Amino acid sequence: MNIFEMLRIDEGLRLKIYKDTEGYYTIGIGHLLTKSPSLNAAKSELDKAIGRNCNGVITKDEAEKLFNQDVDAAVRGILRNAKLKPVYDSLDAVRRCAAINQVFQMGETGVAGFTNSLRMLQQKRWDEAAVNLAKSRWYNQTPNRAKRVITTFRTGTWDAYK
Ligand SMILES: [Cl-]
Ligand SMILES: [Cl-]
Repeated sequence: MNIFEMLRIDEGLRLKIYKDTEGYYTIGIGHLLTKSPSLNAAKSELDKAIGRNCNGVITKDEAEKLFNQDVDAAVRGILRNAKLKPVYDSLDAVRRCAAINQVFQMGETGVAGFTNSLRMLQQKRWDEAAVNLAKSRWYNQTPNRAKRVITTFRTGTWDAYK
């Protein structure tokens, strides 16, 4: 298992514009296009990202290409955050995949206000972090996914991904 396979499992793959669980236009492998409710802004954004007139549809390759850049951006985002970097660098490789997944899903922003859990993960208080993390809108809105990421942080293994 690796980050791509884990996220490809959590986000799925769709080649036609779609609305995510928050109702926002997305495409590919969880690639958020825009928060606006105008399908047209969404398509403009898509064309701009891909580099061609897509008409709301892309290829697998284009999808994978956007996914590559998004994983990259997520990690770089972590590395550049002063509150995140130190935590991330303290974790083992499996758990680092769990950190990337959260940031890919919620942004550097979302994740940066999990201060208490961050502290707990840094101190390697797994079970404690796990209970804390569940006390969140993230877990209540997308519990099956949140459960899988939380178990990954708690155990350091890929068992939730079986
Ligand atoms: Cl792009
Ligand atoms: Cl879910």
